[PDB]
Amino acid sequence: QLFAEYREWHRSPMGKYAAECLPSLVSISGMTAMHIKMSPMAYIAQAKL
Amino acid sequence: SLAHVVDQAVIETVQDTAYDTAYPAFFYVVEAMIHGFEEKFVMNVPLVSLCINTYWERSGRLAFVNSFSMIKFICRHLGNNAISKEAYSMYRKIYGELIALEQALMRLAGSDVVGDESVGQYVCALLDPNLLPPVAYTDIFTHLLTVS
Amino acid sequence: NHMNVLVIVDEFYDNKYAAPVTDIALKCGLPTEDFLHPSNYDLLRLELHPLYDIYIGRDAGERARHRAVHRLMVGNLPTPLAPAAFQEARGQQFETATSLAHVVDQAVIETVQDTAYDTAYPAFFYVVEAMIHGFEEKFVMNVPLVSLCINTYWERSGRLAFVNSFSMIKFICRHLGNNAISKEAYSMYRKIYGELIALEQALMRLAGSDVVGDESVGQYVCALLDPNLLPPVAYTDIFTHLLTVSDRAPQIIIGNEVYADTLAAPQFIERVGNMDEMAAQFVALYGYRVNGDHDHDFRLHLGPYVDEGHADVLEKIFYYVFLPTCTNAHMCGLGVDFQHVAQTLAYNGPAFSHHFTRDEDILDNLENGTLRDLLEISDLRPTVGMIRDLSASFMTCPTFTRAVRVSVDNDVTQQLAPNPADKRTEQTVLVNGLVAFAFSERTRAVTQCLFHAIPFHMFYGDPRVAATMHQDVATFVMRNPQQRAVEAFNRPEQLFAEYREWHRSPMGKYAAECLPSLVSISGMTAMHIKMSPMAYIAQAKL
Amino acid sequence: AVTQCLFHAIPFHMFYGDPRVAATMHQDVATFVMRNPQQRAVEAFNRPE
Amino acid sequence: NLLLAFNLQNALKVLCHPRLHTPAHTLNSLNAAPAPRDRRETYSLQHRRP
Amino acid sequence: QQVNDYIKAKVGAQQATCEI
Amino acid sequence: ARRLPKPTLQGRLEADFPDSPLLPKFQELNQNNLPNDVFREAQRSYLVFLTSQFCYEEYVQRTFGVPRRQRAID
Amino acid sequence: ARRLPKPTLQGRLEADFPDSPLLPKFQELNQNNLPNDVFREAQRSYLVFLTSQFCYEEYVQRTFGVPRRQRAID
Amino acid sequence: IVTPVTADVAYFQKSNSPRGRAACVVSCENYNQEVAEGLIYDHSRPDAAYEYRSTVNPWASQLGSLGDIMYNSSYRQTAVPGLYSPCRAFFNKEELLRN
Repeated sequence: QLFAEYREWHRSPMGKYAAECLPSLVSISGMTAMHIKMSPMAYIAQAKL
Repeated sequence: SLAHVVDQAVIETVQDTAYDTAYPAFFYVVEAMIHGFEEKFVMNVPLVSLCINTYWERSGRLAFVNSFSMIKFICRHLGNNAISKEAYSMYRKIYGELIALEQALMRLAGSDVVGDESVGQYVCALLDPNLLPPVAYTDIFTHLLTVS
Repeated sequence: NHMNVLVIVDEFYDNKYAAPVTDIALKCGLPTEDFLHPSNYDLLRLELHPLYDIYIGRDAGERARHRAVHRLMVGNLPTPLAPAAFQEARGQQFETATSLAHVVDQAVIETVQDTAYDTAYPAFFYVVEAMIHGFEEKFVMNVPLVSLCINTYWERSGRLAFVNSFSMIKFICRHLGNNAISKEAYSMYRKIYGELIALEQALMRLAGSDVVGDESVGQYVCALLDPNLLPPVAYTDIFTHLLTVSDRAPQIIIGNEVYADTLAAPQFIERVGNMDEMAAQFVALYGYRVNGDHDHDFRLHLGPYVDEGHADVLEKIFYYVFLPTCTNAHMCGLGVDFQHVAQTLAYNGPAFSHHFTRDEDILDNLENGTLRDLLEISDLRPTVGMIRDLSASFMTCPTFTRAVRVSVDNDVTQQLAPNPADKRTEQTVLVNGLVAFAFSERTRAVTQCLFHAIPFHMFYGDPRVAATMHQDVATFVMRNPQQRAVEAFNRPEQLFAEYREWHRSPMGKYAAECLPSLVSISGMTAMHIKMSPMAYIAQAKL
Repeated sequence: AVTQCLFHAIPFHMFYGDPRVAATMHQDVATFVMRNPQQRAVEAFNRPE
Repeated sequence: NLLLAFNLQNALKVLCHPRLHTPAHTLNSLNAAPAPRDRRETYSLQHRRP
Repeated sequence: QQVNDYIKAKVGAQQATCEI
Repeated sequence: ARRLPKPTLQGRLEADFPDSPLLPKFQELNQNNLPNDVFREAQRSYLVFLTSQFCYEEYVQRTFGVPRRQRAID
Repeated sequence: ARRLPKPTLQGRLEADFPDSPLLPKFQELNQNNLPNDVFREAQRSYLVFLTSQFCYEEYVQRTFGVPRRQRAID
Repeated sequence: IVTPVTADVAYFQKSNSPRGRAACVVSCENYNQEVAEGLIYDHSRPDAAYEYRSTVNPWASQLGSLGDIMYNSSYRQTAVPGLYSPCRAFFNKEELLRN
């Protein structure tokens, strides 16, 4: 009644990345760059750049 | 073309704060009393200006970084020599990193629009108005019933 | 149809829902492997000449024709077909070809970057930088004020002040050379002023010692040595001087009423001379200020033209290759209401009452007004004498600010267009307006009465700073968050036309994205070289 | 502007005839290098005969 | 012997389709399976409203 | 329909057929 | 067309300081049925204009008043 | 269904300080509707409410106009 | 021929056209000028060779581009007719549609 993991935004891959990554600029950039969606126009904006 | 305003010392001192067992719970009761309000923060400016100047000149670490509004207000206020020279710069860097990452995500989404809205809600999941921050103090709840 | 720029900004951004972007700012956002993809045919269709920004326009009559406006500098070549690494490498070719000598280091560029990214910049610095109008003797009377200001900003916060305005930079460089200001604080201003001299030396070395007729070729090769380019802020009269030194046709649109001759000077300008030279008309100018219809005043209350040895170039260099790269173009035009800021001073207790001694601090005995909060958020303790001297610059202070649309001809080798309307280039100059770093909400809440945001340039139209200065464009970049790009932000149509502009989006994306360093300054100077055949000749020679 | 009664400018040698130094010292060479800005090079300055 | 690249941009003709993004056919293949999984979890599948 | 005709237009809508 | 919001500027300076000068210049203010707020900011503008005039005319007197030669024997 | 434990909070405040300006306003409760051990905590909550009311009302009058004119004139 | 600095050198390491688009008009159907102008000039469809780009330079390969106004016969009406230009073999639309 507080956190149902399947129906969420941030799941166990996110916590598994954040709990192990060494805190630096590449980890902040990787966490910013793993919040991109999986839309078709999320792939359009990754095919352009 | 991201430009990090944060070096390794700021991250290595935020991790110094978070791995501190002896973190003062008075900095929890002050943020509990203020709870993200601008009118309540200016009442307690000579309180938090003593708080984060005894925590800095005592341990080398910076207080109140566990909540966003409590360092957004330290970014706005408290730059008038209330905090020390090298302690305000850490809060300013932590707040400037979020604007730099916002500019980077906006440049990732581009300048193209679908229908009439942008694609920032469609490309990333941080520029999405549907996702809310996990800690609410003001009303962010009537807003996404109007814009979403 | 009027002078007042606050209603010019306000009637554009009131309920702005459609935010269309220019096609030169659309391509600018693409890489070269994506620009040549056949899905972007609607942007590849009008990229068919390296010098000309062809656009179709709009079907106004029955059938519309295309219009080709020149891309003047090589910086206006797009980011697809001339990327930022290419211009950054042309800068390193330019630095060794002309033998440029960098006097600044990464320390000076760092301490200039830490002011435009500082939201704790004192707004009191804007009111002293506004009460001085680029005048010399106004700076002489405020030497203890600014020697308090820069020292209290350098000891406390570590950054250096007044770096948005070149006038304060050169006045600090010549007047404050004593032990009043600190040693390293003066050293930073000395480096900032010396790098403009060094870049002017390098641009003169690239231009060479070749003359066309009697005049030099330096106006034909670069744009920073061109006297028909104006700096974005004109505090004194550089308009009649532009009418004198131009062989082409300047057509200065001062509030829908152009003028293209020097015999029409007092019909369109009013010289604000010295203080003792205006003492016979203090009350006349104040009655024109308080009692007067300023809304439709097609007259510029400008200063006198001083003629420094460098013609106009160090102003253009500071405002175009130093500040748009040290700050990543994070500035906006700061239009000041001048009778509202001298109502703030000369009031509030000790500025009007002479019962206080002149060397007593104002903050322990200042009533709860907008001046006390102006010094509460900044934490400086001035005496009452410097605030009395700063309020004393009100009789010779101009009434408002206003932007003016200088529309000079193109170069003689860039005038090959069929139509004579796109044979010209436009430049919006902010007369008596400032340029501003990032505001907070604590600063905007107490200086909403004094300043107002003017997005008028490509480097001086950033919505990341105009949204912190204008509340009505903050709702613009909440609704359309893609407008926060400096290349794609909507600017007012009466105030900024992109196609008819010296610096377009192509250079706005190099400004807003490059890392601030020596190679970026050299790359921005080397992308100001025109796409003129004399520039091809003076680049083949080096 | 202070030292106008004491000293003046002599465009004297090749190393000692720099018109970036004389133009801050003489009021006539500054108006000379307004119209001819390419004279600011040390090699190309018109020194007195 | 031309060196043609294969970007992500060429694969957008199939990565942007609503067949690659619908789960309808894989759920039609899994719900019609003759032998499903024996280890069921029911730990946090659905939110319960307090 | 805006999303559908944006996706269908930003991607395109003897050559060896080459699937993924 | 319009203008900015006015500053705060609470109170009236001429009432709380009667022993100050330049109030004989501040007496004659041509009010021809000016409203109860328009004359207030007209008082504001003319008062800061008289104050700036007095501060400039004392600044130029302090500038022209240098350590003199007859003040050296004094 | 439950709340947190109670803080330490030794004794009663009014038994040591009878010179309190909020003490006549505090006495507007009664015992005869509830047990004693929860009436004591209702007294705790009401006295904290009146205490923070007094500390707010001494604050809001100050930081509006604490720099005054006539304190610096005279 | 004026061409941007992002034209890949791998285009220039093999025999191609000096403009961007390859002019495979010989492969198309005979006596059909309307469609076969499109494979030379219409950039909405990719190259004959490199089908991930439309042209290696747009400043010469388009219908009214800079390389086209220099070397096509439609805009060389004031040129001296005796002199010889190599790029007339690549930009002239009259002899491009001859093939």
